[PDB]
Amino acid sequence: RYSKISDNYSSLLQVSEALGRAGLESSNLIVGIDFTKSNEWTGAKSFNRKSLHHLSNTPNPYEQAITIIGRTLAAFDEDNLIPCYGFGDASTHDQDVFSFYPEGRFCNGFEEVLARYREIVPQLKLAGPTSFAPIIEMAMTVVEQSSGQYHVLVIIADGQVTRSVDTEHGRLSPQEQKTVDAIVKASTLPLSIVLVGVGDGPWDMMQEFADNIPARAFDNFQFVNFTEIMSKNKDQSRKETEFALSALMAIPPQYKATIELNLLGVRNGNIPQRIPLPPPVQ
Ligand SMILES: [Mg+2]
Ligand code: NA
Repeated sequence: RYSKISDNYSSLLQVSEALGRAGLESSNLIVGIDFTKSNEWTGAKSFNRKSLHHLSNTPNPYEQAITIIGRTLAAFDEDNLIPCYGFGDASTHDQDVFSFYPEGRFCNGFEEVLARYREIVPQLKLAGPTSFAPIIEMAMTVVEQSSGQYHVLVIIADGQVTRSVDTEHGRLSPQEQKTVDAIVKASTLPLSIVLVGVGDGPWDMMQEFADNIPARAFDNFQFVNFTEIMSKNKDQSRKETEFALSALMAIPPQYKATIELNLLGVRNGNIPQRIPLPPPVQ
């Protein structure tokens, strides 16, 4: 389906204009970046045996995904600010996020997200394990503090939520429990969540995990496999629009749902205030 749609989109500008015609209006963007140690080896097949966070003259998958998403959504972001957080490094493990800048100051445009990402990366100690509860909870706080303005949270990660050793017997890990609880609680706010998978994964159990999230007032969550889309045999500019559309085409209907449910522009009043850690850098 997304392939069939993207065949007719030759540029990200075309995608942006389509999002607008589909009803997307003022829209804010939050970015969360996975700094787990697994990034060192999840590029075995997908990134020529280099770390997914490897910095060079060519953009790694994080930089690629940020660029495509940022360029597609830039026109809708009236103040051009992008709250950006890391998680999964040694300073946060699966418990916290850190802000890209001290005092939680937001990036000014996706270009600054990219620049600051490159500044931060070599200074980090990569760790784990993997939970998306802290980053989703951070996004909830930002939405609440904005007085209910519509946000899209884009999480870019190289693995599924950490599973229980006893997953085969139907048991959930604390990471899974908290992450699912956060996705559900997030649906009480005007917030859309996009989990972008980069690297080798594996990702086969992710879309099953997504399918089994408890029923919510609106479908506020999607998984998109960047690796799989980019590994396809077609034009790069077409793979890029297919990724953009796969990630974002569901955003305008979700936005419309936040209006229908009257979530837009109001405070929920029951959102714990998560505090981001400072960036663990010089
Ligand atoms: Mg990982
Ligand atoms: Na904004």
